[PDB]
Amino acid sequence: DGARRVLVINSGSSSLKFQLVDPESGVAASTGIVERIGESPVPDHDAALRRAFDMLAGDGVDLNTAGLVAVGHRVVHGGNTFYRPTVLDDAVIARLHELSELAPLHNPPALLGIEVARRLLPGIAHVAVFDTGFFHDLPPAAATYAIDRELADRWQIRRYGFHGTSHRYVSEQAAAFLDRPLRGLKQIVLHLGNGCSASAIAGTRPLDTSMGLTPLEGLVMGTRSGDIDPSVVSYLCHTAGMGVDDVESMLNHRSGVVGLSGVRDFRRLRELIESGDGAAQLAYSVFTHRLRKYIGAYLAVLGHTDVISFTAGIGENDAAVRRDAVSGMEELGIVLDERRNLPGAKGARQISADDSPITVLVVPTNEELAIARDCVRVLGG
Amino acid sequence: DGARRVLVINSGSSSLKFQLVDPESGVAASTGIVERIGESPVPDHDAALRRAFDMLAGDGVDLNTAGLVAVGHRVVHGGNTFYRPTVLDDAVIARLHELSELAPLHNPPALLGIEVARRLLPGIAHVAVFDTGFFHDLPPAAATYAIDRELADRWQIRRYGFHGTSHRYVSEQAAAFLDRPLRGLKQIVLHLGNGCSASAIAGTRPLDTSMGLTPLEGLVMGTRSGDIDPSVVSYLCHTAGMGVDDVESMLNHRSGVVGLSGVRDFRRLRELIESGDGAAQLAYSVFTHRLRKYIGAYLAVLGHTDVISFTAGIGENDAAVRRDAVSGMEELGIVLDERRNLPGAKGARQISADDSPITVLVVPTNEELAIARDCVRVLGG
Ligand SMILES: [Mn+2]
Ligand SMILES: [Mn+2]
Repeated sequence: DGARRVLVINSGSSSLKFQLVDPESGVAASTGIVERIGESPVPDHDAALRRAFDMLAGDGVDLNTAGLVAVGHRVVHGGNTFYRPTVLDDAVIARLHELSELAPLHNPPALLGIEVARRLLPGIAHVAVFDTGFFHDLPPAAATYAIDRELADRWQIRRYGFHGTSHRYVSEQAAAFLDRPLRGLKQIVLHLGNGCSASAIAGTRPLDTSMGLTPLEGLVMGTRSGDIDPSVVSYLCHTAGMGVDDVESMLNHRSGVVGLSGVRDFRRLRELIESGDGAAQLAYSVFTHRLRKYIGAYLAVLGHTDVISFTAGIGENDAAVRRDAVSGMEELGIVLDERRNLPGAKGARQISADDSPITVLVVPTNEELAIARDCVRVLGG
Repeated sequence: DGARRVLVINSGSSSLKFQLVDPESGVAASTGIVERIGESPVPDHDAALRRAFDMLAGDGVDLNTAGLVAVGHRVVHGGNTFYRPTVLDDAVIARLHELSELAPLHNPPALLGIEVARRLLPGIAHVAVFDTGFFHDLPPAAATYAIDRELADRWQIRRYGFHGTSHRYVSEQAAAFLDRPLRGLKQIVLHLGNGCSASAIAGTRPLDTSMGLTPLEGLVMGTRSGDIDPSVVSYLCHTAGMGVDDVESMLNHRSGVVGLSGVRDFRRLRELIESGDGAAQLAYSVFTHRLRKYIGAYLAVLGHTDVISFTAGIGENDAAVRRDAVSGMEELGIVLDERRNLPGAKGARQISADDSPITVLVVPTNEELAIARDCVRVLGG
């Protein structure tokens, strides 16, 4: 057809995800992942993108015949410098390198992705979309940690927040599903995927969110601790023969659900629980307790809440998680309906009972589509 | 009279507080503080207790003529080893020394207090009461952090919780004020003093509390950060030329309200706010936002909440804090009455409106009295 398309890239430490997608229709011509980078047949990100071109081809796509208008790059951390979708050039990239102590785990891979893509696809505009952007204007009372002001301002320490593309997109789609204007709505979004984060949103403006300086803070996640006394770092440095980097690494990769149960995948977790694994049930109960607290905390932040929406891989599919996250909260205005909450369902949908004072939905997220539409917009429309 | 009395000691790094108190009547024959220890006329804790005997004398007390039956010692951290009031001897003390990496800031001073007191008052039983004790049996889902299980179990890492004496005592006094059995009540207690912590309590059993491995976690406090991404430690070690101990120290002493405003005392803070100090208003708003979240989180933990009680130096006296902590929560069941919430009031009292689905009280805490009654009990009654 005469349809235009964006190639959306999510470049991680050892993986590269891509989707070629039509921003007007939302259809994805092709999608895939290149894994096990630099361990194996794909030693670097240059090979990974070349390998992705093969995958696109053997899947029937020809990039010249496809209406390619831009390349979107997911960058986790924009600091206080980049919050809007940003057209990439050499100067911008130099400024991005200044963010790498704020995001030493998550940002450097995205920048490798950008270098490779701009070289192998120099014919088209490249755009960065930042996971922190939606949250740049959090209220000061929520964005500011209670630490020494001088040091916080000097090293740009604040609650940045992440999954900003998902939280924003889901908040818009919840408004659309309810057929009510976004500007008049107060809502909570629960993005429960590999990373897990919650947000409280009034109209178009977020009021709070669970991730922090980095994507470690907040909810229990697949491999991340979420909330824990920062004293654990000093404690382990003093007792367990660990340096600060060993502790940070453990909190990011050996914690969360995998730290408590030995698995990171929630389907695997449910199998373990059903076979009587005590550690798996504990891990699930720790996850669920943390999640319930954040829902409560955000009902209090908002004061009035119209809708709570579950999203991402767990939120979209795990009926038990959703049941256990809001059970016993009838007196707080939340009532779930068992039929509406059934597993295997697709599409934006109501899972609350009809008379629930607060509406509860599942609203599938589509970060790639939202990033494709951001790219299209910033390039003149 | 024929009245018996306990000398309750709270020994800190640079201070020693004491109160001589009648456990049956609750009257305090004498109370005071010895300050600026080892900086000055009182270089060590041996001098501080001798100096406290002077203070007791010049205030009209004679310890032999006073009915002294025990000495109570406040110990912050009991780990997993001590949770009930514990009669002190040399063996117990040896085991307490094993807790000093869990509590390097708070415990060592208490142990100096114990050594001095047992030497200068060898005629009577000495008892330790632990700030962690009330929380020893938190549910596993609340007590367990989502980190590597092996390492957590090896180094005894869990949510311990503190102000346990206050939370328990206030929960009992709230039941007494409402004339309803404790066992049937679900409640939240907000101990807002120098340290600040919240608890959620079902009957006689706590379900969660805001302090953690150490007294740093949770609410914003006078000089403590409360909740912050643990990544801040690694971040500052990598950027700001700080070691892990410098960061820990900053979070404990140069953070909270003093970190954001330059003052730690809430009366001073209110003066600054009233004169138009922007930093003081920000500090207050950060404190208040954190507090509102914990109230919300704990309403969700409990599912049904009968009563919320404010206590300690701020909770008992700062009407603005209490107003701002629960305003705009009518839809969550909380309605405050302006007349009932007036400053300067004394005694256990209702601050909610009559028709508030959830009752809100101020319930003055008396940790010394509760510790005196614990000492009396464990020594045969
Ligand atoms: Mn995703
Ligand atoms: Mn106190």
